[PDB]
Amino acid sequence: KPVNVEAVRELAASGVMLTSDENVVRVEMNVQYRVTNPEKYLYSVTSPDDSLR
Amino acid sequence: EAIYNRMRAEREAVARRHRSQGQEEAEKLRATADYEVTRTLAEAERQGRIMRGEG
Repeated sequence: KPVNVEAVRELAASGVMLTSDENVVRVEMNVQYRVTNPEKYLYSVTSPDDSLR
Repeated sequence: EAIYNRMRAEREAVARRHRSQGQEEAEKLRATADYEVTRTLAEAERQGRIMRGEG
């Protein structure tokens, strides 16, 4: 089973959020991650990318 | 919708405050300009009255 260790993977998480002072903000975020020790990536959690999202 | 209305209203409050301050300053400036105009006209009328009295 091949795992793309070296490539940098990207993830986008956005949503309408509630602030502390009862206010509402439209917020987006980007997260860039790598994968190491592929045995953990393959035999720990089903669909690790979705879990990370 | 209630939250959106609350935020929109609290921003419109600041907008209204700025506009009201501007209008109040404008009114004060107009009032003092009118006072200066009246003062100049009254002084000129007084000088004219003195001159007519001499005549």
